[PDB]
Amino acid sequence: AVMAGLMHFKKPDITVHGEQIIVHPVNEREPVPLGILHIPICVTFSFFNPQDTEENIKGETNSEISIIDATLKEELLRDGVLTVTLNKNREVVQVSKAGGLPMDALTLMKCCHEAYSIIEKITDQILQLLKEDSEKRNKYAAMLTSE
Amino acid sequence: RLEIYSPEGLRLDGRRWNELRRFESSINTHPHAADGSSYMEQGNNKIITLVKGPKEPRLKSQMDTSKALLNVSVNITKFSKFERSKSSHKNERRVLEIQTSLVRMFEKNVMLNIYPRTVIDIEIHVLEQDGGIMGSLINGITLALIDAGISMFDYISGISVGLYDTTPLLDTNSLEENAMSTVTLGVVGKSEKLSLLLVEDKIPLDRLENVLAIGIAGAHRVRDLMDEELRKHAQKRVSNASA
Amino acid sequence: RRKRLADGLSVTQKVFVRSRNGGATKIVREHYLRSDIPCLSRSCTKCPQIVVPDAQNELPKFILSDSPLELSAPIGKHYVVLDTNVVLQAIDLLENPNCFFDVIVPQIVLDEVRNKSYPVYTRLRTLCRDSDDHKRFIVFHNEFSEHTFVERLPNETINDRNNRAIRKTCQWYSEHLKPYDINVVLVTNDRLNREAANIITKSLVQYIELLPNADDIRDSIPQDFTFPEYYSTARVMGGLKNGVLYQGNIQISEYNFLEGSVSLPRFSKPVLIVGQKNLNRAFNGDQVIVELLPQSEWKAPSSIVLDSEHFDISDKQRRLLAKDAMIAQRSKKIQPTAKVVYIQRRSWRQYVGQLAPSSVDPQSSSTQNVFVILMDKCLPKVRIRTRRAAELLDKRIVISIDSWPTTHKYPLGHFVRDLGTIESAQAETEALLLEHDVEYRPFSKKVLECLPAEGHDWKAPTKLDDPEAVSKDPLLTKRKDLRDKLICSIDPPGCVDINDALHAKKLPNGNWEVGVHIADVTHFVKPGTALDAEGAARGTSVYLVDKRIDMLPMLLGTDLCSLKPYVDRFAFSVIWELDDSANIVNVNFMKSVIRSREAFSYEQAQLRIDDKTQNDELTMGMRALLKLSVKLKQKRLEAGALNLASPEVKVHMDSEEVEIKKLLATNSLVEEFMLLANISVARKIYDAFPQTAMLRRHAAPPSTNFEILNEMLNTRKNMSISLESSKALADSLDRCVDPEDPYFNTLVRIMSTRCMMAAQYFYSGAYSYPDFRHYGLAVDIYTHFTSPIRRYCDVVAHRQLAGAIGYEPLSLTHRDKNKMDMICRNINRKHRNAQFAGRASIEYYVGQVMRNNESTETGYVIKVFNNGIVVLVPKFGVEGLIRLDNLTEDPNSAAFDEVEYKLTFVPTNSDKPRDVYVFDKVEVQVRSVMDELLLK
RNA sequence: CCCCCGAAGGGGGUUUUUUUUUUUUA
Ligand code: NA
Ligand code: NA
Ligand code: NA
Ligand SMILES: [Zn+2]
Repeated sequence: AVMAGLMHFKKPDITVHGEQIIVHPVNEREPVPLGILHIPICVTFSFFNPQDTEENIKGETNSEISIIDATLKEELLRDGVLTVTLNKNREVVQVSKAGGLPMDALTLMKCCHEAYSIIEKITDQILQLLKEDSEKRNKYAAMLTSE
Repeated sequence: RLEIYSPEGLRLDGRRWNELRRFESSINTHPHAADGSSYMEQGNNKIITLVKGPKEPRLKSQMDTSKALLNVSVNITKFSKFERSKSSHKNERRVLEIQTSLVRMFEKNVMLNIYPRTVIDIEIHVLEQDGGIMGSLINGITLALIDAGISMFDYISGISVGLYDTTPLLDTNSLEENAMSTVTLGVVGKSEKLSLLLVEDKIPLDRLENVLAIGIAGAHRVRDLMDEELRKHAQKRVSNASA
Repeated sequence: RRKRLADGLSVTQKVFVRSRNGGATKIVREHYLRSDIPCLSRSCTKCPQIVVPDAQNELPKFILSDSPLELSAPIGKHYVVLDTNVVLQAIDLLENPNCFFDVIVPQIVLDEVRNKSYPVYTRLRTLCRDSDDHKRFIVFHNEFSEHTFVERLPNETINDRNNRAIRKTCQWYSEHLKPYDINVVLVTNDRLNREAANIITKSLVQYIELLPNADDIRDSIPQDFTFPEYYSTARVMGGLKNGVLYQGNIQISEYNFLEGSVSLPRFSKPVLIVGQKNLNRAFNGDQVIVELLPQSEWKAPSSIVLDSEHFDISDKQRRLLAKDAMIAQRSKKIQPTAKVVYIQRRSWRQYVGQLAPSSVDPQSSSTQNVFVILMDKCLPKVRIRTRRAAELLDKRIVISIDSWPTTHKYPLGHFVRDLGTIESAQAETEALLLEHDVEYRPFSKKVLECLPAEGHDWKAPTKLDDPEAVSKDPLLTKRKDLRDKLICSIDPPGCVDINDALHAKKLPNGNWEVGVHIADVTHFVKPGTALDAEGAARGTSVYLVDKRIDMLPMLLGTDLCSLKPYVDRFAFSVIWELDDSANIVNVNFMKSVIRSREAFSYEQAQLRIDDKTQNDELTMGMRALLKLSVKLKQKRLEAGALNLASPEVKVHMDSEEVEIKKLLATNSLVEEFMLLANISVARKIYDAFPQTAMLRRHAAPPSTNFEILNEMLNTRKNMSISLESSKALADSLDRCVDPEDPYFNTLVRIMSTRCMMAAQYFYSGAYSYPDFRHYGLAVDIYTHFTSPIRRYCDVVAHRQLAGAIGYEPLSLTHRDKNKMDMICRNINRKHRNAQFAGRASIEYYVGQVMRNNESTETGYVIKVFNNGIVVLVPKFGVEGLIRLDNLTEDPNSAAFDEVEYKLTFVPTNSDKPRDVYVFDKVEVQVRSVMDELLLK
């Protein structure tokens, strides 16, 4: 929501004469968008322990279950939670595993990569929907200039 | 800009890429102030950790009939850095995030369920700071909790690893933490399983796994150190108590 | 106190006090001591065992020679331990191939040198990095070794501690290498040691004299006229805070080395600085601080040609003097002047020159003082001490400038290297490349290892679905197959590296499909690699008249990346859908695989196009591209473009000529689509990365550069140019036509372009969007994309275009503004230097041809002075300076009319008054005598 | 369900600053 909003947002054009600035309503000058450098997207993995805690701490054959984008019913019953933020530059923007059920490192890595697979789709979707919005706005203007 | 990593493979402090800072710990340092306690030095990091409990809940709220309540208080003193901070840190969102992180870390390690209707208060004072402070907090908590005789499944070793270009640097100090992205790890015992995984700045995905690899290893060493202290402190205070 | 640790390790606490401006802050750090620091000697047996691998799992190479240079007793088997000062003063001798073969560089020395001079530190690090059989430089971390680490005593300055640390380093070295008998010589100039319980301590000159080849290198070491001494730091900063003084970089006049100027922010024109004293030992390009002179000493811009060879109070009133300076700068002939009072920064690179015959004495066997005349005619002559004067007499040499005291009329310097006899191809070429700091050394093996292991045996995969080829390259699936396209390349006859290739085919829409295909260099060069580093350092390929200095190794440029015909080659392809009016209705950017059907020359392509017997589909596509290019160019002309093709001249005598490129329609054909490509790519990559897009802009010039020229014009030709808009200047240029001389117009366009500002590379975040505009091309945005083999800008733009289309995630190094800033400044400097080098080489060679072969050429007087004229031979695009002595006998009688731009003189060969105006068509001839361009 | 009694009753779940434009190019 925050990213799509920031990319959709436009501040009014302005110009500056020393001490003073001149701010414009839409009729005066067109608004200009903000400077977006990259598009960070978060994916949240939920971890469930199917067996006992003893198996998690000192047991082989890790049975720890991981799911993506848990519902409220799932979120209320989870034993662990990881949030990974990535962008289309294959950058790990951030990672947060603030405690919870101990998970094997390799599993967490796999989570990161699958998350990337998802943020590709989501990013392309955001860009697409944005451009469609702008195009529809333009075509509306074209419908307004001539009845 | 300066040689964070020289071609010779040395750092500013004179360490190599895979070497921990000086790590020393002391147990039962405040017997009159808390049930468990630890004083810890990691590099220039100096931390006092106090564990009070298990004890009767202050309020007759905050009482859980099935398990103990675990609270963590992190006091970052104004004199921990070179430049004194005119502002307190106690209610900063960073500190709250750290506190909740440590709590949710040791909720899954400490057997709270065998201490129902009790409260375990963890009181931490960071006397001196020099980067990698999160892992230090983790280690201090582990030591102090073990000193308190409070049951837990295993050690939790905290460590930090920076990423300079292609090469990862183990246990970063303050200068290294700046001008570099760092990963903090909370590793359970000798396992490969992570209690904590913290990345707060941008890192190339394809190089993240490698950073973890050394990190875990480092953490293991840290465990071996903490362990090594405890046993000694045990061996000393179980022999002298005899006769 | 220090603590011992687990594995031969230790720790202490380095405590000190940092003094940031206006404050005090005590700093505490942990200093670890070690027992595994290698001496890096091939003779040592103990150290290779205790050594440990780095982060790459690598055991540091022991490179110091088992048998070093051996001297006379009490010195045998010696290594050299340097001091900071010795490095700072003799850095250029430390680089000399025939001395200092085995040198130990202590860590603390490295740090000191770094603190006092970063470039010298970079050169020293370069020495330690490129160590081989010829030269061996190592770095020893004496500070991290417990064996050598000394701790600071109370009440002792940092210097004593540093030198005691170097001393302890030398001591440990002697004690460590003595079982083999390797001694160490601490070379220093600072009176370090009062006899204590030792080490060989010799100064620089002393160590030089103990050498076998002393006479060769003895003079490669730094050593009532009175300049006003520079102001103090407190005085100049105080003067800057009060607005009394002004800082900026000084540019010396092109034809007068004693007239300079400084660009100032609020001043309309750059403030003049005239005379030796006012210049005050400043050099061209130096960053200086200047003070405004009284109106009493304001001067008109000099009309004199002067060479180093031909040259023997109240504050309020000061700022109001700045006011008067501005207001007189706008409207007065006599411009306000200034004087330099402090040098903030100094170029002082190595300078190529030649000894002046006047100052030498062949008879004298003893050391003597001689003068060297530098190639750069904006610089003074330098004083050198030597005994090899009679040997260096007619040889191009390299010198270094050490200092310029107030007592000396000229700067003091020392000899560095002999490049060869004058008028030697090798000597003049190397001198030329050195004068413009062009890297011409061969690529290192670390670079050659970045090349594909296949080599020339590299092939583009036949089928792209090949599980093997995709196993080696996943991104290959996005690569589009355009091998069905009839693609051809058009280039000069001497061409070897093909960057561009074009195609055109008709669409059922009635529209045109036009493909511009560029060498996919990105696929071979990767960020971080040594190849990309050397390719980044070399901003572009430098093109001399005989030789070409490549940016990338040949294998890439001559073969793998080049769009050679008849073979499959990878490319980055810009495909267009055009209207018949050549308006863009569609555009796509795809990485592709192609196969060029033909590699045409310009006149080959033109011939084939005009040839009506050939009607093959390829030829049809070429004709299409032609007419489309014509339409594009018309649209750009109406847009207000100011494009001007300069004469391209190359030679190739090939044994023991001056071929001239002709103007053909195919030139336009290629040019227009290259432009289109660069534009589209610019827009796309800017849309992708709006902050770090690799772009190229051309700023609009102030009216000054132009109305000196305009002044000349309507003074003599009764013509003018409008500077209001690009199109204004364009059509006002179209107005400028002489009836009896059809070529004059193009000349006007040449000088006009010379008035314009320099174009520059930049990342998009550094400027606002309306500053992206390219004033010359009359477009809002532009970059370079079409030539990645020979420019690094195209490489960056290629990577960013790859990132734009989702083919591959853009490198971090092109997403960080600082690194890109460094890159842009570097490629700007390298581009400019390449241009200068090219022009210089052309001038030299053309001069040599006109001299060897008695030849008459046409020329145009483009500048007039009272003691010389500067003419332009147009067919070479070459300008030259004719001196009055040379131009005429009896120069004292000659008259200079500044308003009419006229020089009246009597020609030497036989007399009759001759008036020479600016813009005059003259006949030029070349004969070279000494004590040279000439007028026919 | 634990607690007594004896053979059922009573009580209890916890309210950082290491120091001259452009294009193709041997
Ligand atoms: Na652990
Ligand atoms: Na280790
Ligand atoms: Na080569
Ligand atoms: Zn040794």
